[PDB]
Amino acid sequence: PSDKPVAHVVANPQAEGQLQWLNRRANALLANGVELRDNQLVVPSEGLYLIYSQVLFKGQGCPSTHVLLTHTISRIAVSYQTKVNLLSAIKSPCQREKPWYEPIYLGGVFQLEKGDRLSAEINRPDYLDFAESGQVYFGIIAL
Amino acid sequence: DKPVAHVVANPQAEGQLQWLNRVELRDNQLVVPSEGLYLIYSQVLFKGQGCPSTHVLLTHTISRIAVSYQTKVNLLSAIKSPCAKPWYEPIYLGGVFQLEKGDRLSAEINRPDYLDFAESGQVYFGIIAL
Amino acid sequence: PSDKPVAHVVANPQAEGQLQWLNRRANALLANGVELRDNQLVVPSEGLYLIYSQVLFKGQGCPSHVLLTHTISRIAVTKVNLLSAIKSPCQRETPEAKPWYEPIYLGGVFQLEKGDRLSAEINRPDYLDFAESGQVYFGIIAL
Ligand SMILES: O=C1NC[C@@H]2CN(c3ncc(-c4ccc5nc6n(c5n4)[C@@H]4CN(Cc5ccccc54)C6)cn3)CCN12
Repeated sequence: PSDKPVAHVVANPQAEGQLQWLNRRANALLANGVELRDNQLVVPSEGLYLIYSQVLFKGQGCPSTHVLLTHTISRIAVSYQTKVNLLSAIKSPCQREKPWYEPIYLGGVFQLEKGDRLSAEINRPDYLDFAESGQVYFGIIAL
Repeated sequence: DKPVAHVVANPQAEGQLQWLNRVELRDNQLVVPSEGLYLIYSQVLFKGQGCPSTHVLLTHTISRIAVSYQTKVNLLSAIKSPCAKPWYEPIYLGGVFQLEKGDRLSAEINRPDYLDFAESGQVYFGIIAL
Repeated sequence: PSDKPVAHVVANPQAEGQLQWLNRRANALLANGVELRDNQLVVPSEGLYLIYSQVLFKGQGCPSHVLLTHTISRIAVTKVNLLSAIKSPCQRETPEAKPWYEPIYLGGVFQLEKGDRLSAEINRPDYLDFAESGQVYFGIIAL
């Protein structure tokens, strides 16, 4: 077996106007020290980690406004109070004004320390999509 | 020491997403050889000559067929809407999953008619035991 | 633990009119042999690597034919193009200039040799976006 800290949390299809992460679901886990505290993954030990996250946005008809969709994975060091962007993307789904779909996939390898908190956050949770399993997730893998 | 797999799409097998190896590849699916944590990853590239009048949806999904629960369950999935000039749309999936010995894994798309076999190093699917 | 070569370099927000990669920054790294020489990642050993890169373009409106390119190339010790994308953000010209956003992600698995130099390059660095960290990056992961 592997003693490697790993985590794969999935979005709750019933957290009104927010992106709430869960481990107590099928095909989602927290293992070898990784904790999910206040919607954030707590790094159990210093090392290199693969951080990833995907969100799927969907909008029934192109809204009557230019819409900005952001997805950001942040790092809050043990002492820090707020985010420090690790990976971030911003997409404009609506050029003009049929349902649109926009997935955002962030991933990279980062050096993390003992007790750092990682958060995957979006600006528009009103456009999230949970109509199918495995479309919205956040995870980490120690190398 | 640790089971690994990296299969690529067959360019010469047009109209379907068929995987080719260099873990077993049985009936277009990766068979997990032992219980453990695995990194599952995949990428597909779509391409189309302009936009048709009938709306289009492009999906890519990695599924699991558990040794107790014989039904396909979604592990990772994404959906993109690409719509007289051509377009290109990649979809990439990856995550860490606890798998059991004998689990079948299948990366699948809905529209193989829009696949881009032209990009070799871009249509792939693999697993890495941690 | 992991002896596998990994790299995650980020664009310098200060560097005007160019896409300059940095490792000497917080939440950016070079590990297990990967070097950053003359804006290029030097592959330390033969093997299969995941090559990933993201750039974010932003422009204040659509004036009267923009082409935005992003390309990853390998220079052997034999110059080759690995991944490339070209986007036209203004597929309609604003006749109130609303800002457009165009992210380009390139990624693939490639067999590389020891001493290969990898470069992630764009044609229009005047449209780059440095409003927040984590938006522009280039990295490799040995498999
Ligand atoms: O603990 C250990 N030890 C062994 C294993 C190695 N290792 C590892 N291997 C392969 C890959 C990879 C290979 C091919 C992909 N194709 C995509 N991915 C792959 N990961 C995703 C998802 N997507 C984009 C992307 C971008 C950046 C990072 C990820 C990814 C497509 C990522 N990590 C680091 C962790 N490990």
